[PDB]
Amino acid sequence: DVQLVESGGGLVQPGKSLRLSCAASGFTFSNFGMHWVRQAPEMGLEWVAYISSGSTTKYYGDTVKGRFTISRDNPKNTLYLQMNSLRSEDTAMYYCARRPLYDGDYGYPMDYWGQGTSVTVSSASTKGPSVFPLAPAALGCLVKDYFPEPVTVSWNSGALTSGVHTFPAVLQSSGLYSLSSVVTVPICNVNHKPSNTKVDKK
Amino acid sequence: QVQLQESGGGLVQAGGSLRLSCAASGSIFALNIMGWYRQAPGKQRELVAAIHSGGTTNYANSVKGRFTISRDNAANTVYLQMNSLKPEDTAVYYCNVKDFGAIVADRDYWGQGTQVTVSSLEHH
Amino acid sequence: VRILTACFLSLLILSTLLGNTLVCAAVIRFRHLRSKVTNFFVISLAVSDLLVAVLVMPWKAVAEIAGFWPFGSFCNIWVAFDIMCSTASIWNLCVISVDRYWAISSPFRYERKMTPKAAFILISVAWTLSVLISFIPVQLSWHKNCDSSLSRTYAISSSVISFYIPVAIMIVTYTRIYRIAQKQIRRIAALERAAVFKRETKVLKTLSVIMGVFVCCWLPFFILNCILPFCCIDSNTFDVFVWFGWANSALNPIIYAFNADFRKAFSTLL
Amino acid sequence: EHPDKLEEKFPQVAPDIIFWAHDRFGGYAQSGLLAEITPDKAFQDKLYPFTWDAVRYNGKLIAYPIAVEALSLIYNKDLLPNPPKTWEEIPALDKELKLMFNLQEPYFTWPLIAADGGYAFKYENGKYDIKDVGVDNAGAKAGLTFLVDLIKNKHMNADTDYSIAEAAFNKGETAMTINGPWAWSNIYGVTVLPTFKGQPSKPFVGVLSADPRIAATMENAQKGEIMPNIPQMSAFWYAVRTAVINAASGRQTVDQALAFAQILIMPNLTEEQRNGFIQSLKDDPSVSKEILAEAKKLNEHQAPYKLVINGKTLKGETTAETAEKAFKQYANDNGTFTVTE
Amino acid sequence: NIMLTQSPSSLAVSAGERVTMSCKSTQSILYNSNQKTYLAWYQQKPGQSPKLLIYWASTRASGVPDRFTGSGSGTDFTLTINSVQPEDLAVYYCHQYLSAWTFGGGTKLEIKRTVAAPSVFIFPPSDEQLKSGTASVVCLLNNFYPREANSQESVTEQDSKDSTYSLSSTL
Ligand SMILES: Cc1cc(Oc2nccc3occc23)ccc1-c1c(C)ncc2nccn12
Repeated sequence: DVQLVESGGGLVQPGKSLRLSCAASGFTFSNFGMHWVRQAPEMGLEWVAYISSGSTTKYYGDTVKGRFTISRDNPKNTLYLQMNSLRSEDTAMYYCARRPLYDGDYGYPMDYWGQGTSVTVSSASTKGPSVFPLAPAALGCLVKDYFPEPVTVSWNSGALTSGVHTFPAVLQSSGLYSLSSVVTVPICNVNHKPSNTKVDKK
Repeated sequence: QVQLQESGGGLVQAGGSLRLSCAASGSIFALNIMGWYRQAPGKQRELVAAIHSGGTTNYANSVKGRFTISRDNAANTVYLQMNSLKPEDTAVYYCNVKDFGAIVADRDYWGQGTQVTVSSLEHH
Repeated sequence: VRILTACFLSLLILSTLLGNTLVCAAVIRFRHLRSKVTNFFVISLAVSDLLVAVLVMPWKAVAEIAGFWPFGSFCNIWVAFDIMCSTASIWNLCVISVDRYWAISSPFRYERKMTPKAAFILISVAWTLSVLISFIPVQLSWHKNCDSSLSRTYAISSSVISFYIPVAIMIVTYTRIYRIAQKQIRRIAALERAAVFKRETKVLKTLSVIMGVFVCCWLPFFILNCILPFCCIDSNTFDVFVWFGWANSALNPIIYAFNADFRKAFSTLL
Repeated sequence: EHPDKLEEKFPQVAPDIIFWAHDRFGGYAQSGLLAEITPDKAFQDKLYPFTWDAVRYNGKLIAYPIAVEALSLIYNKDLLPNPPKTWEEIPALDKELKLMFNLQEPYFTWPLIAADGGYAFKYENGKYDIKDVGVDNAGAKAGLTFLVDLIKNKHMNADTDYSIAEAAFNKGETAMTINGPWAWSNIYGVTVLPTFKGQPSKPFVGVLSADPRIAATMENAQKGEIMPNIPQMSAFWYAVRTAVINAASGRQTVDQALAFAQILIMPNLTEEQRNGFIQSLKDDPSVSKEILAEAKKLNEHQAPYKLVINGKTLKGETTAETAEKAFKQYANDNGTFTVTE
Repeated sequence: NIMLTQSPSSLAVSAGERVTMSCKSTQSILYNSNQKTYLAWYQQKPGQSPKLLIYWASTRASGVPDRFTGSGSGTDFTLTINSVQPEDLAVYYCHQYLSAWTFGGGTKLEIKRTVAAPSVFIFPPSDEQLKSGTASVVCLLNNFYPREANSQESVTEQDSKDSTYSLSSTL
């Protein structure tokens, strides 16, 4: 089946540049055009850029034209988005999506979407997550002291799925974020890519 | 009063051409400027082209060369030829007539504009 | 006969104040009338006229009614304000004419060069010149019942700086505008006669109603102001002729602020 | 047989053997109308090499050259003893008696246009540059404006053709004309074309493929250039032709004619876009430069340190004193450098 | 750059109840060459990418349940679900792909159910947290259907398996 995986997202300061990449597998990437679309709570889905099959025509949004540049390497089936003069408004989750062939005759819009990569534009410095275990039946783990949003937690390395609750992070008074992962049983691992941390909570 | 009736708007494929027209019925002073502005949903109205009675023409830096403005010297009918239309060109195109009848001021006549849409679909 | 003159002066002052207030309200209330840069001068004129109807006309009216000048130690500042307002109004008319000329001759360059900053700088220069030509000579006793006439040198200098140079500028401006209008109208007429005056008549009628009125209002006052110092004429005729210069302040907005836009504003406001 | 408009009848029909200038054969080879005949060394050795180079296309021989032909100024000794050497001197001599050639075909008038430096499909680095069309340069502009001025000054008719020019020259009416070797059999003296603004006239050399006069012909040829063998020629000439029809007859100005020519040259532009650009150029010649720039632009578009913790409860990894103190602070806040507990 | 609007911002309906949502376009998106309308609907679940449900506003995509039905024309379109399933708890986005691509605001759909009482738990601060100086207790309320139950709170998104929220509060 079609597979699209994005990468390159992380922490960047205002004004710097970032090169997001996307790998495609399972289809003739050379034949299909690509779209970069960003989503954020304050603006929702918003088409960012589009590149054609042969890179002949390239389209950009009304607010991103000139600052962002889309490109593609077909000999290796890869898509690239260079973002320059990044601003606070550019923080969002970016997804790549293929364009079905000849939509004017078949009408199939962008069908397959990737996993998406988060990009945060802020001057705040990166910080590693601090875990605190809370035992009681149910046990929890409170993760704090982390500014970047891209954090995840998994209990027993994904041994069980039912009975887990990961509360969304909220803006702490100190400008950082904090979340809580609680499991109701009848030792978790936290990963933070912006800081490259993988910590076992217990 | 001066009535501006526009026509020629419609749906066109990217890269195509379209000839919009606007006829002005009414007494207009010899010194007058006929122009075309464009307004997009959410954005502001910006100038596209303009032409003075003397024959001088003016275009924006973003549409210079792609769009051409002309006028019938005998009928005051203004034509706008658009070529190599791009998706971002979809907007309501308003014809504006600035009349300098009163030398101490100027009166603006509008024609409610006409919709123009550029498609980005692919075929074959 | 004095009661009739007093009533006429009061009616003129009230009409001037009402016109200025209506213009200022129509300007500051709506936003479509303030978008144009040229309007920044129109109000700048109205404001000036307002001062004439406040700090110039009422004092002289009450003085003529009383027959003398009761406001002791006040004639100097009064003459200062009078000269300031007169010079400001004349230079506002001049800059308005220059702006209309620049817009009619080269509208493409006008829309890009005549920014609000330029209009503000011009209004500044105008008011600063009016203040410098008015207060600096009066406070320093350079102009030397308050019936004393101005000195020859100062009278000539002020008349030249305030009236004659703006007069020549407006003359050349309106002449070039009329020539451009004639050229275009005659091109249209030639095209018509080749395919198969009233426009030039209207243009000339408007230019007359403007320039001839401004002249009949202000010119004789300055002619007398230049003649009397070198003298011959009674003060009654001088006052009768200078009252026209102040009535011009009220007549101005009737011509410069009475177009379709101002008409619609006054209709939708009241 | 020799049907009229043979160059225009051959494509729609495709005769067994066709004799015509090589500039057309190229186009015939683009669609596959001419058969790839295998030549032999015996025929190549007996013929000149420059003719083979001219008829060469894509490294393969199409047909066998026949003869080389170039335009020359044919003047009658009975009218003038010496022929003019400069074009600027032609308008004078004329008004002293009262030049006339084919104004319909663009091949006879192209030398005048290219005299001042007009060129098309510049041959650089051993190859033709299709995108580089310099028919709107100052040289072609000067040539075409001089041509239209001579036409307006009552020197050459706007409807004359080869037949009328020949009938007038044979009858002794015209003083001189511009004709090639094909006119010698029917018809004096022949010389090189006059110079224009100091530069020599650059006429095209027509090599057909399946003495003082020859000297003048070879001089005119070497002073010129051989026609390109690219398929686009069939269009180029047509465009030029239109310009002439739009320039000699006085239907439009020189700038408009050159703009129409440039637009017609571009093959990638569709019919709708072509008509749109034509209309935009008609109603507004002031911005013709930007229109041509945008057309050329669109032409190329449609072209086919690290920390490791091993505590009893908190274990893992995360990311030199400046970094060591930061790592220590991080470890304290949580409760290759490795730390154990 | 055509703009789309979705009147229903956030609404909640019971399981199996027929729900409908409207969409308003600023101009017609009808294509003359094929006479088809170029509008589509995407479904984005919490923590997942959008999924194409209906395209052309009349044709349903492969693998999509039949309960989803798209109708309308011109500038007014409608998406109806005859029997909303608990797994259908996601965000619905309108998309136009005739002119430059643009997306709407989105319609948040929630599933109503019976009032389930919350399971309450309390966790004092551990020694590791008190070492740094933090002594904030953690209160947790699981399976609370009503969303409303120096302190900060955090609520989980409505799960697609039980439709009950969960709240956490810290000092
Ligand atoms: C005669 C005069 C002339 C003045 O100069 C100007 N006045 C108006 C406009 C001007 O523009 C440029 C100079 C200038 C100022 C004041 C007076 C005056 C005085 C001194 N006393 C009594 C009186 N009654 C009516 C007028 N006056």
